[PDB]
Amino acid sequence: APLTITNRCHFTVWPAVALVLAQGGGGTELHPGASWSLDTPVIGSQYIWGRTGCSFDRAGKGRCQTGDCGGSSLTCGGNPAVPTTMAEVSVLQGNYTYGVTSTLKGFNVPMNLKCSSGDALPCRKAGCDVVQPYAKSCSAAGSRLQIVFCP
Ligand code: NA
Repeated sequence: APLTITNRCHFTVWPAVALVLAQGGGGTELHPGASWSLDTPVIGSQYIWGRTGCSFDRAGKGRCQTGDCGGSSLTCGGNPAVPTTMAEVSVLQGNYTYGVTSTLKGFNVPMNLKCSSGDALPCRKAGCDVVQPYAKSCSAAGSRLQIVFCP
């Protein structure tokens, strides 16, 4: 509420959110079963992807096994390492559109993008998007976006 990223894999994933035109981004560590509640901007679009096999020290430098974006400092920008599953979310004041690919940058983690007002958009193996825009629209006053890993 309003954006939620959930990890349904049996392994830890490291979600990363970066806006399309910005040098860097943010994220968290998600243990199996854990979710990340996020607040959404009035405007703009964001890339959302998961990273696996991240090992960091107390500072901490380190790299992720898949979907690594400049290590700890999530600067790329918007270009994590192949392979990685790429989810895109655009926002208008209130309205959401959500799209995903597993062809452009490969496939690492299966995804499911869904809205409480919209229809489900699955991406469970590589090649889920036949052609872009592989996206659905969501349009409510109090709607709720969900990204699931390993749905
Ligand atoms: Na990080």
